[PDB]
Amino acid sequence: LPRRIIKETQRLLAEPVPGIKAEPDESNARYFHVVIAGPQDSPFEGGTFKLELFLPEEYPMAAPKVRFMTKIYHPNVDKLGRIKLDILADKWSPALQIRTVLLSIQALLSAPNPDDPLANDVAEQWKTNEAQAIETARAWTRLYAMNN
Amino acid sequence: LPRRIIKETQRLLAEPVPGIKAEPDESNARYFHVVIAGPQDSPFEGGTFKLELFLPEEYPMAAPKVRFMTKIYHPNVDKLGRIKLDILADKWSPALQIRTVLLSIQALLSAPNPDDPLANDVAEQWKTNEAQAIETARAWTRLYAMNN
Amino acid sequence: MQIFVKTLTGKTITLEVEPSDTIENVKAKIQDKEGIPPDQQRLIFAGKQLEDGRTLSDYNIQKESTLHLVLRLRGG
Amino acid sequence: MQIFVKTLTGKTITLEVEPSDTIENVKAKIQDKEGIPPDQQRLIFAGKQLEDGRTLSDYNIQKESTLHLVLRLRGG
Amino acid sequence: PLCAVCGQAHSLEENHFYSYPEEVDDDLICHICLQALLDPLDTPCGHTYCTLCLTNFLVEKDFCPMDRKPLVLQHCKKSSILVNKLLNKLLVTCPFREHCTQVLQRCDLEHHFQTSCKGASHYG
Amino acid sequence: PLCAVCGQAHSLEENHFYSYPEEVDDDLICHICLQALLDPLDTPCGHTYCTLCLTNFLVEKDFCPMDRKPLVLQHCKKSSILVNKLLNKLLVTCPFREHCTQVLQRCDLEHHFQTSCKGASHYG
Ligand SMILES: [Zn+2]
Ligand SMILES: [Zn+2]
Ligand SMILES: [Zn+2]
Ligand SMILES: [Zn+2]
Ligand SMILES: [Zn+2]
Ligand SMILES: [Zn+2]
Repeated sequence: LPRRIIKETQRLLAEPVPGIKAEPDESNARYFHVVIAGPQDSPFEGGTFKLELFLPEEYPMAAPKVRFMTKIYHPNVDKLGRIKLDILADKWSPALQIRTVLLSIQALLSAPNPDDPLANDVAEQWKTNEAQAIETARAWTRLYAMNN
Repeated sequence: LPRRIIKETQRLLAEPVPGIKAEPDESNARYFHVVIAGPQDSPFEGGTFKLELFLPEEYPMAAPKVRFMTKIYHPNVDKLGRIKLDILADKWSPALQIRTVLLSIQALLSAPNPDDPLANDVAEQWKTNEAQAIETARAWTRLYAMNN
Repeated sequence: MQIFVKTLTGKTITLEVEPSDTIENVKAKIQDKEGIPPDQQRLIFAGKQLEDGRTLSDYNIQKESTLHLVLRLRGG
Repeated sequence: MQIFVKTLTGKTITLEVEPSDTIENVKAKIQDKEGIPPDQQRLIFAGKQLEDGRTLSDYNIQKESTLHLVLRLRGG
Repeated sequence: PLCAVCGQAHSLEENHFYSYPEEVDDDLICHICLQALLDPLDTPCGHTYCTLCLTNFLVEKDFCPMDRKPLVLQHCKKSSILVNKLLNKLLVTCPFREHCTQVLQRCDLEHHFQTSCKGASHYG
Repeated sequence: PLCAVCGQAHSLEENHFYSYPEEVDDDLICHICLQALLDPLDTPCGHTYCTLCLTNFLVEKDFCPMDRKPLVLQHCKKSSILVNKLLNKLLVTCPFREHCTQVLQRCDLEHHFQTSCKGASHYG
């Protein structure tokens, strides 16, 4: 289990990021149970958004795989909870770490860009009706994100 | 008084060199009252050899000027107590410091090279009669180096 | 005042700033420290992506706050 | 055993050696540490210039001793 | 399958493996492997990476993973003597802890094994 | 006759002049001026010197004063970002001690003068 992985993992558990809980998994360590906070001033406010994050066996030459588990009404997330973020694909570097990926996903909840691949008729709703998209997102946050 | 000079001066008074006492002068700081120990296994054994050392106003682009004050029977020292050592002339570098110069002069008492320009009929005595040169040196050490 | 910027690894650093410093000002101060140019820098605070035109005043980033640094991003 | 070598500036560096290490051996160990080749190194000890063929044994340079380093020399 | 230089086990294609009892400065940590630098290569770009870490990256990519600048491995050079020293004098502890219990400077470890190590004498 | 960057007095042809309350590492001390490096130039040789210190030496000599290697100033380059950082984050104290009483990182001093210095505001 490459030493880098281990060092990153400990510099998360020791040095947390606020509103971002990330522990490793017991079954297999290359695999993290992430939980991101619905950010300030976003329609996702006060939501418990659970994520699964996984390190492929070419980490860090290749980027991590990250997927939402909690359903959320957002252009750059899809049906099965995968995300469109360039630091997870187009512009990744071993410079970046787990924590950077997790901070940029948090940033994405505060800046939902309707320029997705087609982001459903959800990005189409965001670009043609921001009012009711903010609303719906606030509903999926309440009705799927409040662990309560 | 260039900062380098100051830093060297303190890294002498704090970090001395054994059998080599070197204080700066009160009248003018560019000017040190040095005292070198007659080394082990040399004919100069147990002599108090006083030196004067002076930093020209192009230190350290140019080397220090060094002169024995105590009279000593040695090829590479002369009548007026000046020394033939390359680190004081031919192969000097600002790499070197006061301490290095002082250690090499100490080294020279333990390695008197009769190859001088001439070194009197003293180098001529060293090369043609080492026995009696060792002797005479031992005498100038006793009869001019024992502060008494 | 002074703020904190958590950089790539985690080695936290401090910046001398005052409330009306723009985020463009802060991203040249992190170029002085970490040798990263302001064009491949994005600053996160409370989950919100801090915009380059706006000030530290505009997000209430007061004394003792900790901004986070990531190496360029684009979502979508 | 171990000895000390006071290098150019004032710094002391420790060397892992044993009594029959030659002065030629010691001058490759100071090349590892300070990046100076053995040909422009001279070692002083008790005022005596330490010769390259002879050992640490030959000058009684025992445990805890401090050799001094100068950057090449020539008298005359 | 145990390594001559560092006393750990790793393949000929992996970096050496040390155990720093004191905290290493982050500016000396290679960005690729989050460890203290080994055999540091400065890039033309101006960054610094472990030799094998950068060479491997450049097997199938071609940029300074730090500012996406195009980077031919060929153009990189060994770092300043200054850098190397700062690294060489970092303290490591002996790999063979349940035998020998010695703290020492990284550079000296290889030799510490051949002179004064009951662990490396015993091998394991 | 007082300097904009460092708050001391020196001529345009002299290095800047800082006051380090904490001990600087010797490997970061330029061999020519026994001070912490400023604007460090790595030589091809592999050594590192302050820009002005080396350029001046090479006005009238032509070698790395460390191993007498022939050295054209032209061939030297600025040091790794690593080096520069290590230096930039060294603590200095404010030159204007009898107005302002501030410790801070070397790089930030120039700006500390324009933002929050009663001494540099007053000038002297
Ligand atoms: Zn190894
Ligand atoms: Zn590495
Ligand atoms: Zn051991
Ligand atoms: Zn200045
Ligand atoms: Zn200098
Ligand atoms: Zn001030």
